[PDB]
Amino acid sequence: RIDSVSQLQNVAETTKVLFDVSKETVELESEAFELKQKVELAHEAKAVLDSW
Amino acid sequence: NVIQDLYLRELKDTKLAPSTLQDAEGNVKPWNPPQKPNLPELELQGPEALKAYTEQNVETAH
Repeated sequence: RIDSVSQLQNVAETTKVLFDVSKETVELESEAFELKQKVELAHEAKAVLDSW
Repeated sequence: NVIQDLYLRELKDTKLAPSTLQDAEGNVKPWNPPQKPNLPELELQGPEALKAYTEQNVETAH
């Protein structure tokens, strides 16, 4: 029974860490969207400029 | 001699051939702007999801 209990003890603290970490990561991707629109604008501009 | 004759004739009688910037525009891709700045939708906003999740998965860790 002690063996069963021990696995769960270590989990209880560390899982709270991942829970936070995952949501923290999701925030970073929001900011990545801002980059994506920047990437697009440049590409379009370069293409027209190439045509010119 | 002939060099001079050609040089003179060529340069003088037409330097450049006609060109128009307006005509160029049709044949090249025009700049067009990206549509929407966009804002990401508020993902899993509020405890509506949480209350649902706690109930939905009350699943223990074995």
